[PDB]
Amino acid sequence: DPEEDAPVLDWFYDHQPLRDSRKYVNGSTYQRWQFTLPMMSTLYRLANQLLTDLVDDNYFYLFDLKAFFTSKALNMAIPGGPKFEPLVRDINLQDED
Amino acid sequence: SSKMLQHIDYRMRCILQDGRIFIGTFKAFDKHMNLILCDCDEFRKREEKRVLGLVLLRGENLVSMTVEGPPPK
Amino acid sequence: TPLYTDNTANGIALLWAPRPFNLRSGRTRRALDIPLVKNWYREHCPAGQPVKVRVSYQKLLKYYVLNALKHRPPKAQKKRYLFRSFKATKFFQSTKL
Amino acid sequence: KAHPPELKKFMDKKLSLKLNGGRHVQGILRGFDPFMNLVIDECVEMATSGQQNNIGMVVIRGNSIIMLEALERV
Amino acid sequence: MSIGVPIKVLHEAEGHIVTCETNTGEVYRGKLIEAEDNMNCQMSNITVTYRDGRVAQLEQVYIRGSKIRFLILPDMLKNAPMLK
Amino acid sequence: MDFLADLMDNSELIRNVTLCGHLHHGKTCFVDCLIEQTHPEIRKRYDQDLCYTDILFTEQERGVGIKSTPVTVVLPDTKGKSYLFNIMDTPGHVNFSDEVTAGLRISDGVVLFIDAAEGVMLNTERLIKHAVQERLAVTVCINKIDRLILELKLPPTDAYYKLRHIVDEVNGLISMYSTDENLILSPLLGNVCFSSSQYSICFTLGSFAKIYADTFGDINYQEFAKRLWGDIYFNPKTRKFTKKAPTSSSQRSFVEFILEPLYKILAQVVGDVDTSLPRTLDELGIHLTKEELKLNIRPLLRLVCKKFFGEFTGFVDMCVQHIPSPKVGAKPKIEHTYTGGVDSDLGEAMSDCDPDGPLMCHTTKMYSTDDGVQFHAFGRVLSGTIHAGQPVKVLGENYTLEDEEDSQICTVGRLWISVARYHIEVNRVPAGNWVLIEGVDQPIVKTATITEPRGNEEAQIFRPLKFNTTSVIKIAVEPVNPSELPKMLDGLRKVNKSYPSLTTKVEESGEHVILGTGELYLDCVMHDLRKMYSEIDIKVADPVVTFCETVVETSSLKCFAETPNKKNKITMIAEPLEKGLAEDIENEVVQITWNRKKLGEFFQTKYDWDLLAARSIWAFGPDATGPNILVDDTLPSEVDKALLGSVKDSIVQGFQWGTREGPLCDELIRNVKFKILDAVVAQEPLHRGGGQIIPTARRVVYSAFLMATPRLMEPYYFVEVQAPADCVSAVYTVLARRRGHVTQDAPIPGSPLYTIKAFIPAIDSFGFETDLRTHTQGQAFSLSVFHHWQIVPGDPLDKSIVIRPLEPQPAPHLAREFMIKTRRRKGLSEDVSISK
RNA sequence: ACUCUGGUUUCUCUUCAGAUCGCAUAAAUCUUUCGCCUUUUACUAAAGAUUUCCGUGGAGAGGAACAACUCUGAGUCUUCCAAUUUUUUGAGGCCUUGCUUUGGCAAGGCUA
Repeated sequence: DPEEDAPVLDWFYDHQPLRDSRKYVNGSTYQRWQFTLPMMSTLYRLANQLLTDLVDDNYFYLFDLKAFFTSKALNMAIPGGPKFEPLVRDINLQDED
Repeated sequence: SSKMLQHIDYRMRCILQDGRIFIGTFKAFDKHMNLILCDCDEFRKREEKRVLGLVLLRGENLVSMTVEGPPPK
Repeated sequence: TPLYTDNTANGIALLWAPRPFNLRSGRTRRALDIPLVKNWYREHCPAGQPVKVRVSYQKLLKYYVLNALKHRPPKAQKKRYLFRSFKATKFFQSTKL
Repeated sequence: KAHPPELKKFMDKKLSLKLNGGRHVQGILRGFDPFMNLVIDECVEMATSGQQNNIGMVVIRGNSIIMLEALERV
Repeated sequence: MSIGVPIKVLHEAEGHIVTCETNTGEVYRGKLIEAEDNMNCQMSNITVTYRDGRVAQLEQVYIRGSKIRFLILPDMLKNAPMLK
Repeated sequence: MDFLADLMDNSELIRNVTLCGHLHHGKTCFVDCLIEQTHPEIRKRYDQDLCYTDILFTEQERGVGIKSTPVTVVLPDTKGKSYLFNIMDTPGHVNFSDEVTAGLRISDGVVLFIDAAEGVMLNTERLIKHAVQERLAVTVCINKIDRLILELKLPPTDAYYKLRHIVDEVNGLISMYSTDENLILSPLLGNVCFSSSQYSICFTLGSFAKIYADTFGDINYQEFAKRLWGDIYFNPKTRKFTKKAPTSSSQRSFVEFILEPLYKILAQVVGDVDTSLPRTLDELGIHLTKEELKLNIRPLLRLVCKKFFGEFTGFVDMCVQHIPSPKVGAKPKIEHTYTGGVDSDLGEAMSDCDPDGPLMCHTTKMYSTDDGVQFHAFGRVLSGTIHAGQPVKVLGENYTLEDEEDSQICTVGRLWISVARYHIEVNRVPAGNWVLIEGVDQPIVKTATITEPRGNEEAQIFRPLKFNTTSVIKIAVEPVNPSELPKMLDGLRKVNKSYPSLTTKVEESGEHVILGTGELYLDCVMHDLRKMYSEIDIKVADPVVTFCETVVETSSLKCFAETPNKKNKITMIAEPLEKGLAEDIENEVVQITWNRKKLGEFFQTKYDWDLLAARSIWAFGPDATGPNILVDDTLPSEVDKALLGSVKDSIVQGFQWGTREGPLCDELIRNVKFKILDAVVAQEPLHRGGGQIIPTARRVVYSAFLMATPRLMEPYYFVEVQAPADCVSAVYTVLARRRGHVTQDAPIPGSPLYTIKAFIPAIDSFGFETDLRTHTQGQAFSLSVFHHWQIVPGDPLDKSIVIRPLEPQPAPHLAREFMIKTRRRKGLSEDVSISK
């Protein structure tokens, strides 16, 4: 869109979008990019499709790395979570008297 | 006004408007020449060493400062 | 100063945005190192979906958790570079094709 | 930049002023300026002769004021 | 650039027991309640040595700072942050 | 550095204040900002919070505050005087309310952190109520102001509306608990302070007016602030402050001069860094380097706000002006806390907070070092100075002026002042401070009063730490290897010291039960037990709540018991107590320390009781504040009064013991009125001894209670959930599954989130937080606090019911199950024996 | 409002890598349990130990770029205060004693 994507339309589809633009990228090595808020907002608006519109991590209450590590350690699994082999067998110790 | 920033922590002698002497470690000053002197001993006239402590001398009553000793360690 | 320019709302939106899209500047990562669907399977599986897609979700989560848990710090290295001693040797030539 | 002297603690209080030439005065404070000139109700003069001289509302230049003592409890 | 270091030490001396000498030779030792940019010192629980040697007890005192010759502050304020 | 120690000499330049608030209301972040302001070398990372003042592994990993942490720090005032502040960083979670109280007892003032977007919520209401109980000075800080700008984008007029609504609600809540009207809160009064602890914003009306003054000059910031809130408007034609708007579309003074600059300074940093930020930065005098402008939005915003608002002098002058110093604020502390009172000579000595007076410290905190084998006491010095390497006499919770057994002589080694993680060692500590004490861990158990030996032998103790909530959750704890049982036992002692409200009790069967307030509380307790104290494997039983025992009908016939001497015969009857009266005794509305006239007047007037019956009241239930009453009813025409008074005391201990351990559920008889209808006292003193009467009193109390149809009271938790609108219907179903009835569903003003308050049985409240959080995908969060005991459905004395194992029985069966299994957990008999 | 401040890019090399080297993620070897089991070679899946590989940061060294002044900052950098509160004055003159280092000092009373 010529109006919404004003800053990025010039360099959106280049091989390395802003390689020789010394303002945004340090040089030809193409590292340490510095951007501006308008172009970042434009990029976010364009990339709304690939990004989950989640504001905080409270969605991953029991569905994050810590919970999955706990499930693997406890030989059990969250319904949505993955199933692992037991961390330690404890076949005889699994069912105590 | 570096002419008395040259004199900070030097043990200075301050002759006052009544004639009293303030021998104290020159810690601070301002635009009104109010001095902060620490461990200040008053010398009056025979001479004596009435210890005071941290004297905030108002600038109105200060006549003349002069160094007594080098700054301590 | 006016209360809010046309960039104020965009910046406020950029505040609560995913990790790539909430940085004014940043470093450059290889295209290999950019999982575009990592956050896709890190969420709960949508309802009304078949069994196969769900098992795919748990399997992706299992592989991700195994990668994260068995991560080790990179070993100290003397930085010997490939493709850099080749051009030093009198056997390789550089071009652009 | 002349800030007023911080004297609402001492408003409507019985204070004994000391004035410049060894002088003394007593009365109720009624206000001030940034220059600490004080207006006084029920002013009793209290000279060093020893007999106490009431006036009433007086104004005292702040240059001449050495000290305030709030005789009343603030 | 505006306010000096000794008035900062005077503000740091509030609550402490300072002993202020005035222009008429009267020495006022007691708890400095408040102090301003000008050296107007509201102090309290004041032991007063006059020029003759008499000591009075004046429980609430406001000294005009013009008449202050000097104040002797506590040496605790030798470690105060504005004296560094 | 030495000035930090020297400032403790002056008892007025110290402020003992506790930072309390709801869960995650920026208290820890505020303390981190203060530390960064005072410590140049301490800086938070750009994305991760500083997490300072939180030293426990659980504190960092869970993210919820666990242990209240002491922070001693010197801060300059608005005028420029360096005051000394001691801060209790307290957990905001309701389950750790006890951890607040231990820091609340030794705190002169309270700083109540309230989130701007969230609202008051539950723990804030409980905190202000409880702080009103100790009559502490109250200040309010609406933290996270940025959430009204960067999250909700509310217009500044609506932002002022929200802030005023929150302030008015807090003031009304305080007026509903505190009779003294002096506790009104307003930013112009210096009570309310505004802050955003993430971006290091901390200003009151006075602080912002002083910023204006330093910007321009010759401005009276105090009088300017006194006109910077409310329906006041500003006229630039006359530069004059009026009570009416000079124009039609004018804005209020608070919006015009305070909210508006903040809104613009945030907007120019969040939206226009590269376009308009340099202009407004040079306008306000803030000079940021080229590198500093290259940071992300959040670190840059924090940096610019740090440069602009400068020091946190608003908080400092708030505490100075509204929170009394220990020297002046000791008198109410002694009046409410000390058992002997201010009337005694010791009371007068400790009210003055004299550094040269008799030594007296009040320790209410215990801290575990790395080893965990030697605890460190932490408490307030209320009189005298404690010295390192000095003999002291530590008293106990049960110590009285008679019983000297509870004391112990201990040598105090090196002692320090705890500044969060790092503590500065000091040779001595004057009065009014907060001090860590070493070498007194062994005799100190929870609350402790420390005094000097060989002097002040007429020294009592302070009142025991009273907690807002009643810990009802109970979990049995056993060792995996009984050969390692002593170690776990040792660990138990440690946790009993560490957690103020933790109650470790060994039952008859040998089960070591632990009493906790909630799920997270016990989770952290057992994590500490396994990983830090015992260092051995442990086993947990399935969680269960305690139960109380009550009656619902008058005893059918008067039940009698006799001494083994067969000469003392006591006959009693059983009745329930009136509504609210049990709550009145619970809340210390009426006390046994009242003279008979006052208590009789209360009973006869408010509750329509007979005057003679009101004068006939003997004692209260399990404790002095027990919710059960023991009332004499022997007619003077048949029973002598003076002779009965000899065994009245023994009958009192017997009744108290009977109420402590109920016949049905083995504990906690609640809301029962007992009347002694007949007394036959043996004429000789040796035939009416306590060892003879007290068991007889227990037996007669049991018979009277069991004859009347008993009931089991299960604790009902009051759970409020803050959730988006779409999740309210789901929360309704989740609460309906666990036999909970919904009371209120109020949308939070100034926010799109509802708050649903409901009552859920505590026995059915396990996993409710996790269920609700996972069922609504983290949108609905819940906190649980004990509300009130309620009659459980079912009849505990209907033996025709059969209890199916491993099955959730219906309501009419529940009571029977709830007692029978409970008996099995105590090792007791299968059924209650009416004869015994 | 000034003199000196001296660039950044890029190609290499040499060491150190603490930190998510890496907001990404492999393989092999070895050792334990394993699942298959029938011989190697592939393997099943968890733990543990190394290793190689695709990468990374910093430091130092050597080039080119290529210009170049400057950026920037050390600072004096420069364009106004006599009316109570400090720095544009209540200042100066007389009397008694203790000692006079016979110059006079100290205290008090004064007078203006």
